[PDB]
Amino acid sequence: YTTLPSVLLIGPSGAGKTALLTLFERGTSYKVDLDAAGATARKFLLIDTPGHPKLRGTTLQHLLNPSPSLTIIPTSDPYKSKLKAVIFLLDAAALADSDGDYLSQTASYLYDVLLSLQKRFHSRKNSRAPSSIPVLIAANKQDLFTAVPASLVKSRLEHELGRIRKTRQKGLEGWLGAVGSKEFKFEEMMEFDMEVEVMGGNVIGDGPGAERWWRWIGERI
Ligand SMILES: Nc1nc2c(ncn2[C@@H]2O[C@H](COP(=O)(O)OP(=O)(O)O)[C@@H](O)[C@H]2O)c(=O)[nH]1
Ligand SMILES: [Mg+2]
Repeated sequence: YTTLPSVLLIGPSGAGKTALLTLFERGTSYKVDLDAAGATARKFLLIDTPGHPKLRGTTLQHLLNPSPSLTIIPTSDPYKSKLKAVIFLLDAAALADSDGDYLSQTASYLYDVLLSLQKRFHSRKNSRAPSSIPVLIAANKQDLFTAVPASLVKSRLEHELGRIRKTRQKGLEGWLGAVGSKEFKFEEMMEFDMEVEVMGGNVIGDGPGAERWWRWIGERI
């Protein structure tokens, strides 16, 4: 038996991953309840991950795979769920700190995500191209006055991820984005049939909300 396609919700500790699920829901294998909001209207599953670094590997593995399917346990009888998209959630308020530490740890996680998918696109011992799996970079907590707006978030990540691929090539496959690219932009990931877009929103409090996110996603699965 099979289930609705699922969207991998990944991001660092404290982004609001666990928070967003409940909203989604309230409207290693994975143990999701196939209930109401995803079922009744959203026709896909939102799959939560752990935030800690020690645990990122399992999340990353799914991303290497040319045709990723997730094994889910509803609330015995195991299912498979076609991985069709990814939501990269981060705390946009914590990003604002002058020290620049949040951006660094966060851009590192984000790097491996896009590069994993990048390897997955190239990797073809099966001769056909692998299916497009878009990543949505969701800048959460837009209700806080101190939260960084989505357009800055977009720009800040590119500069760090570009900084990352630069510092590593100076290690004289691990190169994110195009090989001839002079400065990094998410738009150049289109060359590997992966769509990456930064979008702001919030789960609790007063602001943009989360439906724009889901609308992006549902428009893409
Ligand atoms: N201000 C604000 N706080 C949020 C929002 N979403 C989540 N949080 C809080 O930020 C923290 C993030 O925690 P959590 O959901 O456990 O994130 P996780 O570590 O990634 O699983 C929690 O205390 C949430 O209550 C939001 O939209 N706005
Ligand atoms: Mg959590």
